[PDB]
Amino acid sequence: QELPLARIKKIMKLDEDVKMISAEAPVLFAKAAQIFITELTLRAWIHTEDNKRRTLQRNDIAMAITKFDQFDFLIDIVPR
Amino acid sequence: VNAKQYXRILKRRXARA
Amino acid sequence: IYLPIANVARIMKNAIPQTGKIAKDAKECVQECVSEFISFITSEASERCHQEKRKTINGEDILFAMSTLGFDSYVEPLKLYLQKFRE
Repeated sequence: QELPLARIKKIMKLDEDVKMISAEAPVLFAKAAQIFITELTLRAWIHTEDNKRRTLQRNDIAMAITKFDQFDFLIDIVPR
Repeated sequence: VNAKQYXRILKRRXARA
Repeated sequence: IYLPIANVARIMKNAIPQTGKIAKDAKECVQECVSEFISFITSEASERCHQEKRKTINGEDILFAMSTLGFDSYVEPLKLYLQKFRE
């Protein structure tokens, strides 16, 4: 129950504007990612249950993304 | 839109191209 | 480019009922979402570090970007988490 920092750092390094990253920055993203995944998953499940299913589907995530302004940034990532 | 995010959303969109 | 599917899946699993199910393409979706989250926040931090002519994105920079971008709810738990690191 704690993520891989190396992979978080590699994701950060994709962005060509990023130069150096302090050691603690991935640690912060490890916790942030856990919070984010929890919230995204809870929100998707709403639509899962509304549809009378016990299986969380991609469609449920796309739907959840349109219902929460904090998820606006994902609209492009998960087309409704 | 989400005022706090919109600039960054569009900058990210541009970047993915 | 993505966090491990197994790790993503475990966190998702803890968020749903113990007998709930998650499709593989739902897990992959979350992988993609997580990477965009990291890159989204990182982009905000990188722009502001460059404008201030600093060469390093630090933990505080990430916290500020999260605040800036409307992830206000993340800041306190992250501060507490980092403090618990560092100690």
